[PDB]
Amino acid sequence: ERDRALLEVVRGNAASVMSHGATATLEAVEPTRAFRDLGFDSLMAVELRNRIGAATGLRLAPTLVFDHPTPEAVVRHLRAEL
Amino acid sequence: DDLRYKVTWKPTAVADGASATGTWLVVVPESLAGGGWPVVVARAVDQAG
Amino acid sequence: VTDSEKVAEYLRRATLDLRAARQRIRELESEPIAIIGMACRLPGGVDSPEGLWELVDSGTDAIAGFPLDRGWDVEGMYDPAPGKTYVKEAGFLYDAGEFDAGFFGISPREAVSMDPQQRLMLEASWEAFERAGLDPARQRGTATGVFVGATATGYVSPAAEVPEGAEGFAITGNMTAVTSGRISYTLGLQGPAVTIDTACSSSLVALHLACQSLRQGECTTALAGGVTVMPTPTAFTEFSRQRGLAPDGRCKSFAAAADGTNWAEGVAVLVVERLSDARRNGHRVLAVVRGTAINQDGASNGLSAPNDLAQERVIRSALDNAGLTASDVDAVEAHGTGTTLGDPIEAQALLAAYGHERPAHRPLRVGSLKSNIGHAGPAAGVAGVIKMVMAMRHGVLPRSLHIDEPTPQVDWSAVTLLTEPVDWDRPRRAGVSAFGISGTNAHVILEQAPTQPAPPVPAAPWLLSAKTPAALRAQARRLHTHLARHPHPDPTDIAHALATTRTPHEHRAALVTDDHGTRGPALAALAEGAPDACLISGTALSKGRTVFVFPGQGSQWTGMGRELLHTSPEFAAYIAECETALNDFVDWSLTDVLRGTEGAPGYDRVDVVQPALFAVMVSLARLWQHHGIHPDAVIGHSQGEIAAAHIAGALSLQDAARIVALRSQALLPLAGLGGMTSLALPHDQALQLIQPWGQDLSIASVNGPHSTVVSGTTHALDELHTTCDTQGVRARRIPVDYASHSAQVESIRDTVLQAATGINPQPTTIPLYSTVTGQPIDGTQLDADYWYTNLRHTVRFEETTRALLGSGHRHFIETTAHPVLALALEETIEATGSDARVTGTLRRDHGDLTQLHTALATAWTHGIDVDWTAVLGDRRTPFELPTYAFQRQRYWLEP
Ligand SMILES: *P(=O)(O)OCC(C)(C)[C@@H](O)C(=O)NCCC(=O)NCCS
Repeated sequence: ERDRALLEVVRGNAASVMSHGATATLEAVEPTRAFRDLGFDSLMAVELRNRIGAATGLRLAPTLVFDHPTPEAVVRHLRAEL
Repeated sequence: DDLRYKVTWKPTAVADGASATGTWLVVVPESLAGGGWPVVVARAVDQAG
Repeated sequence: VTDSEKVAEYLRRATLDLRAARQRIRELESEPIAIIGMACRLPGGVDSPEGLWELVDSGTDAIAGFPLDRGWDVEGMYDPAPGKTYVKEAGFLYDAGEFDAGFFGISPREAVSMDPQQRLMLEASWEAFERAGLDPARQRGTATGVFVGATATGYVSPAAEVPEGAEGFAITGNMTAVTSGRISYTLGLQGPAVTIDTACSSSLVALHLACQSLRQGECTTALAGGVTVMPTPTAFTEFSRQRGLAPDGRCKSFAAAADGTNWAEGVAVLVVERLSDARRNGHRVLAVVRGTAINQDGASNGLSAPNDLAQERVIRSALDNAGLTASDVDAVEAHGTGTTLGDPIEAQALLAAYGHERPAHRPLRVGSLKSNIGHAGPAAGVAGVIKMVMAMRHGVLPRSLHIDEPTPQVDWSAVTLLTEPVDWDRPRRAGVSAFGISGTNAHVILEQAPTQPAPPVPAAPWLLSAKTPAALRAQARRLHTHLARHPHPDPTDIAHALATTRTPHEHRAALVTDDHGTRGPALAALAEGAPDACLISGTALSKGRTVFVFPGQGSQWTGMGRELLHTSPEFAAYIAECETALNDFVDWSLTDVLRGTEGAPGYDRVDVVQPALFAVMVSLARLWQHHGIHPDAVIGHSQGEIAAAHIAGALSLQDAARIVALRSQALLPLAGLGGMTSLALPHDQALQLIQPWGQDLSIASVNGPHSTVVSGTTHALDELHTTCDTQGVRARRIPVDYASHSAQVESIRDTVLQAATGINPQPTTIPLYSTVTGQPIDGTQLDADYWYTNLRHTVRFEETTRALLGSGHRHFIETTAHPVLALALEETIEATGSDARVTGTLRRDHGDLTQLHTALATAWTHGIDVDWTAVLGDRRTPFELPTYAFQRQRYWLEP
């Protein structure tokens, strides 16, 4: 159950960062699509880093969006050191 | 002025549209007979599928 | 040899090299460039170049009121003085805020922060590539240039403390250089990405630079384009202080009623390359840019003023660059701004340059696209060239609007305006001018493209794909509408164009039928999403290794491979090779058995069916490989493993034929002693169910988690069948008179060892998975004892399939004449919760090319790469398919 919750948190944070404001793009973050294929840059990469670290209370590297390009890879990485 | 309104006509882009499906029932006044709009729109739905 | 004949050969070599070098010079300076594609979005509902042509030919005036969704205070900013404007209508792209962010990978955050110039330009470039017969996804890594004529119209307003929403992206999203850079970044192009700032001349200058870059070999292809959008109405307010805009907003080009110039938006792009490269690559040439020229005026009466001398000089330079006399061209797409100051100067320049020695019955026909859509701005010249291109294609010059009378400021008494449309010995040529306000005059000359079969493959699949299902439905509807307006297109050409010249996206669908009466309804049912018989749909997998599966018996039916023998020559050749291999170890020919020749044995006999199954399976697998589906693994089932052992390369054709033939011949005496029965239960349940019968019965094969075949003596088999009927278990007796994978085979054990004698096993080229051991097996280990164990020990198909799925394999292609193990494979796949997709090659009473192409299309829809060149052809006639159906969303910045 932990993996599903972590994937949900990552999807929510990625959708919030990906949107300028305010559902269509929430489902656009599937576990297989690479973050770079979603058009993520250094700025949104560090924003996801800060958001995920605040959610999990864990200091992550500043490139945790292309070292693990899929959201599922990010979930695996989070579950590793947690 | 917090309760003032009016109606306007916003221009919009010509939509791509779609194809006419099945049968469409066109009803016309007989006074017009075969003049302008009826024949032309009948043809338009004809080539629209 | 004499001295004369000796020096003659040296002279011949020297003059041949001289001709080669001179031709090199000619193609290195005066090379004709080919317009292989184009794409424009201009005001008036125009979305394609055909939209532009039907707009301009019909004489439609595409000027309407100001947009209301852009936040402008349109009711307040109109005043027919201090900071207002006296025009309430111009050419606008009301869908300029519409952009498919997801398709290009762009985020909504970046998209709204990004300039609509870039947003329009990306889609225009993608459509321009698609309309050229090129797959943009295949352009990645090529030395393709990008030359965009754009300008910083101002969408984020860097001088005004850029908004909080577009924070961080107001450099990347708004630098004019990034307008050209983003095309190459998204498409992966390698040629230079240069944006040009030249006001009302940037796009034609970009075309010039692209031509020079291609002539020097710096690029293979190039994108020459321009874009203009109006985030704010300042362009109307600043130009309203001076009476430069027309009072009503109509650009009365070269007319006596010329009183101003209304601005307009629009994007317009061309995909171009060298004419020789286009001919070599077999791209369709729309037109030929022969020459180009650019210069300045400098000594103009004011900075923002024209100069007839400079315009004449650039026109003459462009003519000389193309090596064409002035009388060669019979049309000009003049700038035609509509200004009182600009029009007489431009008309005088055109009259002095072009019309001075023309015949007395072929005046130069001058027109302007600005009369229809207004002044496009940066994208003016690259839209005018599109207009002239379609004028040459359709052989008719469209009329230029709002010319009540030719303007009296110039002495026309050589050159005439296009008041009404005019129709058209020598190739058609036409000039285009993009004179700018910064003094940078530009001019290009275009020429009509020079004048440029195979048998139709039956049941050619029609392939469609899109990023999302809604986009796929839109693609289907667009294709249906396009095909409706076409007089009897060739279906194989459409199949080739769809398969090769369009990207394979995620959500895919296919139409496989051999009659031109069902494709239309199938396209419709795809459009509204209803199902159809000849329609296939699926979601392609991003990654996954391919498997070939070779079941044992059961996948037989009379006439299998008969149609393929005539229709498919590759299958015929493979069957012939199998027959030649089999002839020495059997007393009949494979072709007679398959074709049902008189006197040949039927499939009832065990010794003839198994070699026939082996040959058919091997030929089908080799046909799959010939079509480009190279397996990453192979798995078998009893005798099928022998066929797998051939495809893996461990066993030669002769050795596999020997093994299968002698094994079946040694299995002949077992006929009538026992048989098999397939019951749907777990392995443990079947095992404990066979306990009372003991050694009489045994687990023949564990096909799946709820499908097991038990073999044994006929009496015990009937007893177990009665017991299952009492217990209500769906037990089915297979049509076989021989109890393989049972103790009875021990009676023939030594003979089996004779069957495999003399073979020469080799290591596997493709990883082969043994169903006996349950994991990969070395190729050299396939010895006689292994084959005896295969005939004797229980098949463990379920375990090896689970292991193979554990190894990342995701596609299971059954190379049978009819699927027999697809049920068990799908049962295992859903049991283990994997996303693997199973497919088969042929089906019962279905073995023609239509079923083969159906299987291939199903495999492609599941995501397996297929070499459609082999299936369809190397090169068919080009076909103009509709571009991608983008699913756009509004993206605009609010204050
Ligand atoms: P992230 O890597 O996407 O962004 C971080 C960065 C702003 C440091 C990066 O975009 C960057 O500047 N990379 C180097 C670019 C460069 O060296 N020259 C371009 C002209 S300054």
